[PDB]
Amino acid sequence: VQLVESGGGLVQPGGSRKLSCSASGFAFSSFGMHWVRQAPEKGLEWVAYISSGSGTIYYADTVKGRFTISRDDPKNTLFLQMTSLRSEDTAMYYCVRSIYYYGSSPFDFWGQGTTLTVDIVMTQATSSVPVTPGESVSISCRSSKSLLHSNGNTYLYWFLQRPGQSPQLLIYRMSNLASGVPDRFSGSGSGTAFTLTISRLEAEDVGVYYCMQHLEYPLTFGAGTKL
Amino acid sequence: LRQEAEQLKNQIRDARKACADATLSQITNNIDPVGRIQMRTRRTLRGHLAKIYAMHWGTDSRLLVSASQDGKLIIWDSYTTNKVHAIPLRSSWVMTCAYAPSGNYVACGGLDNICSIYNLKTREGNVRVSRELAGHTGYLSCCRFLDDNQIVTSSGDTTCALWDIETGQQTTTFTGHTGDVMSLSLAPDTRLFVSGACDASAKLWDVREGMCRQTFTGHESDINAICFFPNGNAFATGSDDATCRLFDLRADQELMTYSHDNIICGITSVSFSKSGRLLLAGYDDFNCNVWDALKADRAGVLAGHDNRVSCLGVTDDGMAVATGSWDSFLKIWN
Amino acid sequence: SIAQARKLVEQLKMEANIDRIKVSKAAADLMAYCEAHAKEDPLLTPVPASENPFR
Amino acid sequence: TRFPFFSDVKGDHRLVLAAVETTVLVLIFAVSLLGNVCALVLVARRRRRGALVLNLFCADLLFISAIPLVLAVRWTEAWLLGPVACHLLFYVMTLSGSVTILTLAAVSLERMVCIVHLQGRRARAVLLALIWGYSAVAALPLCVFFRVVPISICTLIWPTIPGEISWDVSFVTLNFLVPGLVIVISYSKILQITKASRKRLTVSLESHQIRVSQQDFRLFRTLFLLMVSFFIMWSPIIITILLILIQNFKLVIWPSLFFWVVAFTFANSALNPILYNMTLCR
Amino acid sequence: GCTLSAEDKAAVERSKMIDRNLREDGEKAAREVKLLLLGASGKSTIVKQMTGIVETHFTFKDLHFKMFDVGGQRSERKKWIHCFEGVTAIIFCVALSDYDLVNRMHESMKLFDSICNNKWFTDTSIILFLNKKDLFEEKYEEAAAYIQCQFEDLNKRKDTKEIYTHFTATDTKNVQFVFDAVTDVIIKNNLKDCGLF
Ligand SMILES: CC/C=C\C/C=C\C/C=C\C/C=C\C/C=C\CCCC(=O)O
Repeated sequence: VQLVESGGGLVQPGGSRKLSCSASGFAFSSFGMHWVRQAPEKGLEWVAYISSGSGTIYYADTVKGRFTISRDDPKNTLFLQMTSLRSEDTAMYYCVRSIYYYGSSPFDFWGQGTTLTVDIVMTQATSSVPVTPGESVSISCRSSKSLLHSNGNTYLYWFLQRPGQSPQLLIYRMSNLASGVPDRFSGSGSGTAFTLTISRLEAEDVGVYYCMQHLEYPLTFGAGTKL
Repeated sequence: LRQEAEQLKNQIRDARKACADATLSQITNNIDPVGRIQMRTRRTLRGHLAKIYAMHWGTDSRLLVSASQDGKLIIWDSYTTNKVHAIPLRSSWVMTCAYAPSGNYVACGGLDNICSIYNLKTREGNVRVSRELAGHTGYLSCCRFLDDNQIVTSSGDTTCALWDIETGQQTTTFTGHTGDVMSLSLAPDTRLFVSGACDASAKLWDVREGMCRQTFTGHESDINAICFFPNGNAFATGSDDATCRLFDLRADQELMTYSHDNIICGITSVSFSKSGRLLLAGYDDFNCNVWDALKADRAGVLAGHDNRVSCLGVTDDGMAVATGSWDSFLKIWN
Repeated sequence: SIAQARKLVEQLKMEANIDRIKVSKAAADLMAYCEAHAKEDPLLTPVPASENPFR
Repeated sequence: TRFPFFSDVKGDHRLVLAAVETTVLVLIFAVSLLGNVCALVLVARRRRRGALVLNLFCADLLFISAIPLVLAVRWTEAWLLGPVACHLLFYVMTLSGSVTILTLAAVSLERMVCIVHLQGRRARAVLLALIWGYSAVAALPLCVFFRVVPISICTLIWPTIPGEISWDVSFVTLNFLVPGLVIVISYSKILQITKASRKRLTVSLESHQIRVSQQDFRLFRTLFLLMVSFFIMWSPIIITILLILIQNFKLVIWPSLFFWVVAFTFANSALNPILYNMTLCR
Repeated sequence: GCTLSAEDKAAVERSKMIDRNLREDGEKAAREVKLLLLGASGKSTIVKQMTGIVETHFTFKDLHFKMFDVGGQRSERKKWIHCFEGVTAIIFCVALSDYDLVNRMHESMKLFDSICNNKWFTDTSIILFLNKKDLFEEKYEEAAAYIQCQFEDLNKRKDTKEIYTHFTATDTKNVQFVFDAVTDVIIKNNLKDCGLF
């Protein structure tokens, strides 16, 4: 399980540039793939999505029409075609794998990231918290509307981005804990207000925390809380 | 010589007859009958293209696994009738399937004398074989997970074996049957299990000690299905002579017989309800039957299928009943 | 054959060494479980359609 | 100089003459309705359990749907009902008959193709949608020019003489000769395949071979009957169409002839359930 | 449906892809010709030219054949023989050099009566093979016709199944005869499917 990305660099405005991600170590043909970009300022922005069988394709309502996403399952490579790049497209682009069935983790693995230089509202009032190791911390974020669907699923996700590192999934569907994550982390919430609780904070818990909704496209991220 | 064996078998019958003071016919007289109960096919599960012989409910009472002769294991959602997984089998001659209590593994076996364990939760996103069990001379007919890394298998070579998944070797071997072993059922506490054979007899085994505790007779035909009562102090038996009966572990007797003159076909699968007052039996005359299990009176018929019913199963919460058949269809009744 | 016969008679004697109880007590204990668990049976007692996941 | 379709001045013994027509029409309608409902419900099951005939069993039901209007028109002189009904009454019949013939030809073609390529849903679905799509485009000349001249007799009036005859030949060829040739060729190929395979197998072997004669006779009888049944009771309507064309161009047509032929063509909707779905014991 | 979430729609798409794969595998699995091999009896000689269940694969004129040998299953046949209900044909091997010895002929006819009149193989044809011919020549045509008719008459359901008989024809005939029988069975099967019978 390793995603290697390529295609970044410096491009003049009004041009075009193609990004490619080379999957390896898993069944790429049974995973949906997203693109999530990150500006130099702290924040995340979902870009596109392609289904497992290439039958469903979505875009955010900011780059739709000028961005094209495609995959080649024989070659295990994911492509993103970008045309007419504006000055607001300077971001760090990530590739995220996604599989959707009953009980799956849709945002478990993220790519190494490539750099390029050229709706439901999720708000995070907290921006930074000074704290020492061994003290429990609570990170909370609100939602524009209720995220609890009629089937009983609350589509909220939690990610941690350590400095100089790719984002990692911690909590999916606001209750369950992702694999490979210690049981210190815990997620909770009710409809609109949600909170993330960390107990026995260690030296590896420093970073920026984002909360993401998956109720309906487009997917929207939080502002980011630094620790 | 052999005279002692005959005397011991006669005296154990004499000791058995000294405890039968009241059968399960006069004890239950003031109890109210269940009455006529109707179940409708809430969901139909399409996708199999051959005969179905085995289906197993998941622990969460939502997921379900089924096997068929097309070399396919299918995992269903059963709420939105989706297909979570599709596992292709190396051998298309499979007659049993199992689901791990933790929900991480599934097992299958059949005429190939091989029990295969598949890992359902891998980082690669696909289901792959984790361990293959070999050592049975006869074809396997039933397999049930004891824990995350312990399974028990029943084969056609008159033997039952307890395996260890980590090393892939037989930990305990159970011998003493004189016929092909057909069905297995695990106790709720996972300390004992019963085994049905083609010698018209069933016997109770001990997982820890490894030896048979007691044996039960009474049938005159090969046993096809077995299952415990929810309390673990009783079990019901299905055979080809159109008779289902209930045995008591503590009493070491036969309590009641569930038979009727109109039925002449054999029983293929049996299953209890959550409370134990509803025994469901799949017959060979294309329809399931629902029994009172305490008054020996039929109380329902599941006649949706159009071929022989081969497998049955109720959920852990008792919300639904799933049945497979030879017409490649699974129906959820509620 | 003599070893098999000895093993069989020893196994049968061990099987014959277990004590038994009255069948009436076993039947009473069997029916008590059914009487005390009839409320939580969605098949014996139909569940309200609102709480039915198989609508 | 107008041909009175479904309309004649019977007079004489009006009660008996109309009573015979009413009895024939009612009996045919009832038996066709029963046969087709019980031959469609019993093919729904077959599509329910595993896997071009449902189209036939619906087309002939659409055919007999028109019987109630014909029975009403046979009474009370000529066309008391409004012009709106006249425009579509012959359209529905000319559509259902063409769909029936095309469905028979397609069933024969698929039966032949199944045993020259031994042993998708979208292909059959679009094929059925197409047969209807052509028959509905081809039977328009009946609805469009079907005016009602003032007693008033509802007679089709065609704008031009070449237009009158061109549609006639284009509707007899591509709707009776091509389907008939297709059905004959397909069933002849089926018989050829069966006979060749059985000669090839019987080159090597015994007194039960006379029992192979019974087996072969069966198929051959069935195929011959199913071949000539398409010609016995679909040819009279074609010969009456040309006879009308002949009398429009030029010397007589019996006044009630047309109604009786319509009745014999209406017998298709009753019969096709029997000859194409005869599985049941009784 | 408008009442689904995004993940539910993705799950439905996955289920549809699974359905498509199952159909595309069943379609390829419906072009296999399923043969069950039985005997008591020269089966090795029959398979020579071309543990549980045994198999064998071979191609003849673009047809892919599966054979199954059940000699390694030392259990009663009443429990697992229904698994083979649906095979294209059943090949039966009998050796003629057993008529005068102690009698394998009676055992062979008993096995034939048990398998040809079985409640599951009612519509399954039987390809019948007389294996031994050189050895049987020693101590003719009338006797061969007698044995053939005697083995032939056990068919109780004499209408729904045919019993093709060979006289193995030392080389290459064994395959061609099976090909002719399989083609005839498939042809007569389609007429049943289409109702042309
Ligand atoms: C090939 C199908 C032929 C007819 C369809 C089946 C039954 C309906 C029967 C007759 C159609 C109704 C009226 C006759 C239509 C045209 C005849 C007069 C037109 C003409 O030939 O000049």
